[PDB]
Amino acid sequence: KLAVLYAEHIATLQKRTREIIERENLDGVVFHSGQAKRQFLDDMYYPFKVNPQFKAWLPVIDNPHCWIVANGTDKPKLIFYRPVDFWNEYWADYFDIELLVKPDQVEKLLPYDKARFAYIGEYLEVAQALGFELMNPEPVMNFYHYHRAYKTQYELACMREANKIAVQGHKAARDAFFQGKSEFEIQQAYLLATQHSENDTPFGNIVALNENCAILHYTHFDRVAPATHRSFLIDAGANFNGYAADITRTYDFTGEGEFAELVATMKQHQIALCNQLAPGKLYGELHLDCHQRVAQTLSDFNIVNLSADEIVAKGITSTFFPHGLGHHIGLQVHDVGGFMADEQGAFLRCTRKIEANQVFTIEPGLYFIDSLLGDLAATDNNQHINWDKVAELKPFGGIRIEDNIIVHEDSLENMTRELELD
Amino acid sequence: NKLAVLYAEHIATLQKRTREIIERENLDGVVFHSGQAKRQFLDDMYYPFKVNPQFKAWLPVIDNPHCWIVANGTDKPKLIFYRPVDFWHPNEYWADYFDIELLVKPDQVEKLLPYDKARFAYIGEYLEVAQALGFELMNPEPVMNFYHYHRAYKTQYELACMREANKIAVQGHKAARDAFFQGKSEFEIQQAYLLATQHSENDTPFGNIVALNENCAILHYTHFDRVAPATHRSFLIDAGANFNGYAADITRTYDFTGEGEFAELVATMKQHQIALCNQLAPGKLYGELHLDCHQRVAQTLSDFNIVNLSADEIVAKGITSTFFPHGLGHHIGLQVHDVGGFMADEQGAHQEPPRCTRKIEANQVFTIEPGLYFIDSLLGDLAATDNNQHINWDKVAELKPFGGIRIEDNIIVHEDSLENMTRELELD
Ligand SMILES: CC(C)NP(=O)(O)NC(C)C
Ligand SMILES: CC(C)NP(=O)(O)NC(C)C
Ligand SMILES: [Ba+2]
Ligand SMILES: [Ba+2]
Ligand SMILES: [Ba+2]
Ligand SMILES: [Mn+2]
Ligand SMILES: [Mn+2]
Ligand SMILES: [Mn+2]
Ligand SMILES: [Mn+2]
Ligand SMILES: [Mn+2]
Ligand SMILES: [Mn+2]
Ligand SMILES: [Mn+2]
Repeated sequence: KLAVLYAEHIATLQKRTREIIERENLDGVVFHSGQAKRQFLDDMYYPFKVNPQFKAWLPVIDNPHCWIVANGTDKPKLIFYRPVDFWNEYWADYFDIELLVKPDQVEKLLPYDKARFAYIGEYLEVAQALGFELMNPEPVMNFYHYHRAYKTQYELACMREANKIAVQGHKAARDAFFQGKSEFEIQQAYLLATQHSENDTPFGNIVALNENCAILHYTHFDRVAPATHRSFLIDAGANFNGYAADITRTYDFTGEGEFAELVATMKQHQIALCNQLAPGKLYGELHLDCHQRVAQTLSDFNIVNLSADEIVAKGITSTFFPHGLGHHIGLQVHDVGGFMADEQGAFLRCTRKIEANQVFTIEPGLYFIDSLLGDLAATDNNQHINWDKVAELKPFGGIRIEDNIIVHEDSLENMTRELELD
Repeated sequence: NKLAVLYAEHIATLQKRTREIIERENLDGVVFHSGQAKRQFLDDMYYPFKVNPQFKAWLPVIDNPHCWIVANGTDKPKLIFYRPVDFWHPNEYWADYFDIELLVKPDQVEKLLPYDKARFAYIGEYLEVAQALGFELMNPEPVMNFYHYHRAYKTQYELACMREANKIAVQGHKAARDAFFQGKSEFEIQQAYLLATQHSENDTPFGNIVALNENCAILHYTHFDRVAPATHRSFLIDAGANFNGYAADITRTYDFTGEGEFAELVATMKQHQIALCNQLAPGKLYGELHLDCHQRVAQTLSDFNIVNLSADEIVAKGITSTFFPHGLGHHIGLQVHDVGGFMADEQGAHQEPPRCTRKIEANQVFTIEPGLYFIDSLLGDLAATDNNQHINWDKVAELKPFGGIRIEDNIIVHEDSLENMTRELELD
């Protein structure tokens, strides 16, 4: 039951609010869910995306014009938008709820003296019209983002659920790929098994076949299946109550050959890497180990004619693994706080020290990218590359294997692999 | 006939329109900004991109931010085409109608624009960006009004594009209707539709309305139930399709068993709808058809004995608006609810109502969407007035579980004939 954990979640957020509003001499904090954005010269709207700082309090992620007023001592106030034009859950009990019928009528529900209420939201003009003066003050943002990195038990439960949903999608997509479906059909299967509409996914799914696996930010879906099937890379997640999953699997169509061997080797490394998560360990250290294991893979597979250490030393591994090893995840897919050393807020996304109750992705990759390979060929590192072998693996695109892992004090919970996603 | 051939005449037409408006407004030229990607608050995700309708009026490029068209109508239009270069990430028929220049980063655009921007109209959303570039004429009304007025007269290219949008949507509607009769859920029916049209959700020109039972009475229903209802009674689906920036906008209503009072109601509305389609004609005000719809809705109410009055009495007492609360339809094209539908002249003067009021002409494209609904709120208001006595509330109660009815086609008006794109593609 989520309701039991949720009670503790509110209590934690109230505690956090109490601390920062005392420290920064405020009366309260006002969290603005957001608004509907209208398309230029049109009467159509973009899909609504809630303020992360709003939904941090409660699973209301599809409602604009909502407001939260909290001071950490009284019950948080919730202004809940609810129009009446002809066109009650467990969390409700924890707020004093006021219903709003028209957004411009919010002004009589907010504090008369807004001088010392920090407005937390996107809409600065609306805030100033209402009478707010302090908007998104850095000390306050920094403080919340720092503590967003420690997930309450409520949040962990939500994140286990989002993972479980995503893992059903990933399996359906995997099966669809082995049946030789198009990227577009694979995506439909993924949406169907997760019961997600496209604007429900926490990010735009990456569903790639063959050469497209090397396109790191690939977003399209081919409606036409490839003449031959070689490789498949799916990076997709899911939402539960505002919390995200973010999972990548890569597959060889045949299960035999050098690329299939490459994939399984990357998988052992990625599991090894996961298991190095531990309290009191700088995340950056794992990112260094990943370049080393990637160096060793390139050497072992005779993609590069050097020892693993020499590949690292000559700066060759960045050509094949050009992004960070991972990141915090939670309410945002690339979650906040991943750079902060303290509450004050003093390439690689996470450098912060690992601790209990933090949640991570571990996503080593190995790609054969056109422009990066062209750069290397121009350097003195030309002599060392096995160009014949790059040509061989090129048609398969690349590889990424990505899990979501919760760190505990004396254990790790790899959510994705504990769900038996191979 | 083929799109490539028709497009040549489309460009020539846009050039001619540009020449007249810049000459009249004393401009040097017009600049269409496709738009930009919008970042989510405190995040590094983006909203889905939506192109400036005035930009895609020129060419079928709808997924590309940071593009600019510089037109004056005499020289070939200059296209500034965004094409970034990084490891993370133009040869079709329309390309050689533009003087094209590639832009590898958005902040490098100042170079490619006119050095003196004083008499160039900026047509776009990003006012402050455009000001910083030096533009000072932001979306000038005389120019907006003028382009939006002529948007009502589709070129042959645009007509062909809209026939393809309609073709694709009709596929979706057939898959959806089949899915309905198999007792599927709203969410599974929407999936069938997206499959048949090969559209991602953000490709549809609007958010699909896929409603079962009482949900059919929620005009702006947007959710997709994951759970099939225990009893299937009714289905209403309002859904379109994009082709090259042009929209289709189709609605069908179905009864599950195809027998009974609600099923006969659908059949009756269908016949009214078809009769209203054939009322489109050059010279007629679209208002004249809107009033006929109300007459016909009043006639349905009278015949089915939902209201105990003659059709004419029902209209006089203003009762039909309880059951048909919206407009008969609207222009359609680049925008779903297309521009120019209220304008009486190029100066943007308002044709007064008795949405769309403008005098109908050849080459314009309309929706026709009569509907009849049983809406709690509106029936509640009806129960408060001195028209209480005239309503059969028992029959209303029996029909309420079916939600409502809408039937919507996209029709082209020709000088001598009408072209119902939707019924031509065999969607009954
Ligand atoms: C959310 C996902 C699609 N992006 P990522 O954080 O897994 N970055 C990858 C491209 C390395
Ligand atoms: C475009 C669609 C979603 N709505 P509509 O203009 O076809 N009809 C109205 C009455 C809902
Ligand atoms: Ba070997
Ligand atoms: Ba070997
Ligand atoms: Ba060593
Ligand atoms: Mn105080
Ligand atoms: Mn005070
Ligand atoms: Mn990912
Ligand atoms: Mn990730
Ligand atoms: Mn001609
Ligand atoms: Mn419609
Ligand atoms: Mn319509």
